[PDB]
Amino acid sequence: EIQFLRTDDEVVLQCTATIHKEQQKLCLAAEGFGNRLCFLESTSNSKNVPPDLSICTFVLEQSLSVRALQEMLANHRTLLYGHAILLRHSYSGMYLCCLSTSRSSTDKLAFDVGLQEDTTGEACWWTIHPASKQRSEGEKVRVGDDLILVSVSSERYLHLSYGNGSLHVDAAFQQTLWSVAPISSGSEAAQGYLIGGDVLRLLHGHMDECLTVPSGEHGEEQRRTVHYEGGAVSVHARSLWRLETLRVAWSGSHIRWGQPFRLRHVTTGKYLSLMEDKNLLLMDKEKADVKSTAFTFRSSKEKLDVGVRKEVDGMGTSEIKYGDSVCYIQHVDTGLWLTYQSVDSIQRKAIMHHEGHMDDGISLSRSQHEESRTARVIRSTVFLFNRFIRGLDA
Amino acid sequence: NYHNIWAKKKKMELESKGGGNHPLLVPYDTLTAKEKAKDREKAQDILK
Amino acid sequence: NANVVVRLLIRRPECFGPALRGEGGNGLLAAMEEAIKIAEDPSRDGPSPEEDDTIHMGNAIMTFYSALIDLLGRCAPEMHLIHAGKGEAIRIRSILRSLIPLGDLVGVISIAFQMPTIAKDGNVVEPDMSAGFCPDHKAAMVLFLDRVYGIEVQDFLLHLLEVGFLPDLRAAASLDTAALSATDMALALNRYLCTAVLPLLTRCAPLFAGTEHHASLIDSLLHTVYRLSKGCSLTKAQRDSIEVCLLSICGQLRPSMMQHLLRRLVFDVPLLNEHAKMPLKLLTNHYERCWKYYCLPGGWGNFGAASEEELHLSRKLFWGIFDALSQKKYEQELFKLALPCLSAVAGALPPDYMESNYVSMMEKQSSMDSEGNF
Repeated sequence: EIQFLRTDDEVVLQCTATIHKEQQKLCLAAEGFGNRLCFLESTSNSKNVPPDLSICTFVLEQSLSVRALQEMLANHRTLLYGHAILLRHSYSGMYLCCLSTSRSSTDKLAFDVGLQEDTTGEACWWTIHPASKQRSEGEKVRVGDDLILVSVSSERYLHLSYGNGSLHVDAAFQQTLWSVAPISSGSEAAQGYLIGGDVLRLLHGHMDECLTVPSGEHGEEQRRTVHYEGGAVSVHARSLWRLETLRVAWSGSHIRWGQPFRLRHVTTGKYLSLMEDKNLLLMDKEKADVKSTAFTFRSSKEKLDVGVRKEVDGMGTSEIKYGDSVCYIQHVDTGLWLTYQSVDSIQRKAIMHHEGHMDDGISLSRSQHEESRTARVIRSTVFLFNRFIRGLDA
Repeated sequence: NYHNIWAKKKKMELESKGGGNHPLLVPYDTLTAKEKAKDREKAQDILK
Repeated sequence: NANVVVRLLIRRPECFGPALRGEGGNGLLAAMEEAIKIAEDPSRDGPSPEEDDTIHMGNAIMTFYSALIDLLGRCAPEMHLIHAGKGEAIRIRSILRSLIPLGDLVGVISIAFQMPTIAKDGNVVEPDMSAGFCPDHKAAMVLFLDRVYGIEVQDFLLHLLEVGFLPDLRAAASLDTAALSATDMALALNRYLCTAVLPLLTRCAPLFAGTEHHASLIDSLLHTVYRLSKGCSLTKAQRDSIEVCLLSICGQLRPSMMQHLLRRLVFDVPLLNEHAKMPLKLLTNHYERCWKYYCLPGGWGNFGAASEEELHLSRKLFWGIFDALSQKKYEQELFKLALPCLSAVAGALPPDYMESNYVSMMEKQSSMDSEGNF
């Protein structure tokens, strides 16, 4: 049965761009701290560059009719065309709105689109309209349907601008077709079970030490190595990894055994990978390919590969459980098993071996949302302040 | 008085042409501060 | 029907013309300047292989944009709804403000016309109305400004008066000569003024209170308005509008400011013609509102006291009015209107007033001049 979009569902807004005669798929993105203005994240070349959906996911808090919304300003519901939706940015907790200010991208009438803290006012609310005549007012909004979004405050469509040199998103009188992709559903999620997009710590077979990078010796080249360390690093931020699936739609679903995924270090922003010389090395987003950066959780060291497995469009089933399930990381393409180098805090190097060791089981602990937000803020602040220092030095 | 000498000479010039009107021919009181700037400042510097 | 029209026009922005489509448009002011340049250029204005056959394209563009601005300003919501806070009306006004910048509206009003001139032969050389820029075009700029943006702040009021309004008043007052008065352009400019500009200045009268800094501008306004009021081609309604605007602004103005206008009133009133009726009312209102200024040695603390020059002026005004009225034939309206004026001047002037021992000699020559006082 066709899935409908209800409230409290985590989704991403997708738009298509025919730049130089190729179809490029873009997602609406916004970084909470720092610049409040929204931008666009490319999700077409996911094979070449991983997409950052953590700043593209939005959640549908409230869906209200126009008159009910007007009365509310004056004084798990299913979405229908013609309602006004409140989109909250999942990472920041702030809401999509029209800033009422223009960056002057050659369109005088256009207004900027960004994030706002408070729900009060008509700027945060957006009304959804049918894409074509196959949908009518009041009809349920399907997951695979295209949506036309109009700001209540300005009556300006959420518009994709081509004329400007770099593709932007803004509120303009020209209309743009936006497609909603279901990332995850809050209610159907199972507590204590691994889902896509989680920030987690890879606790090793001793349950006392986790996979970490070297500390902040001010060397971004020494930060690239990956090793096993224990102690307070289990509660520091440099032990945080985000599990991003290779799928855009239903990327927040339950992770099955054998599912390919990418591991990213939150503080450094770099993806775990397997170089051709059998060593694990953090490496940049721009060159982070699926060939090297794809890993799977597998129940046992036994060599029977999962083979080919159905891509399911939904929550899926809860298989991996936090804190008790024993997982073995295996590279997708090489088939190597992740294991400790075992050479003599402990600082045991992590290597990529054919058979591994007996205690290569790695448990999973889900980091707190506050801790993950703090780590992301740390990364963003480090980037901005390093840019500032380099500019001042120049 | 200085705007008056200017106005008389401009009036003589315009009836010497035989036709036309100049926007500044209006009296000093009708003039604006921007227009009054030149004669006011030159009177200021002579007195100063 | 206004909200629907605004919504349709914003859904199809190409209805606003190339200058306001929003993608590369140069703005309303640049559109007007380009249209004036086109209208001056013979090639683009006409087909170039009488007037119906020769559609002046610059004038067509200017009329199009003026009509668009007029329609939008009329689609602007009512002030009572805005004050009640009707959210949809507030939203419509915000949309119109976003559509039309205020600076462009100020610049279009700042644009001046080309006055008709007397030729060497002596006949009037009148430029074609349909060829160039007409005051009715700015009459829409004024409606949009007073219905959407609204004149609510005193510095902007004065800035507009300085840049765009007062030059038109000066042009109209300079077109007051016998030959130039009958020109169609003078009639059009007087219509534009008395229909759009003067009523706006009557409606925004209270803001004129605190203008101590812009004394020159506020005096030029009064002088130009009075000069225009002393006109022939003005109709009854136009003259009434001028009267209302003048006696509304002078009521709010500070007493010391209108002293210069008093010096021309004292020379025009004793004639006791039909034109003096409005000066009679203006003098009555002024000397009734500011009676304590003259009689009390201290007066109001903020405005102060008289300079003894306006005291001599009021004395001579009173005496001239009294003698001319004594020697004038009985007219009912004139003698019912001049009695309050005489009684108010007599009350305002202190009974123990000391006539100036140092009488002013060698006054401004233009004051004694009667041929237009210029």
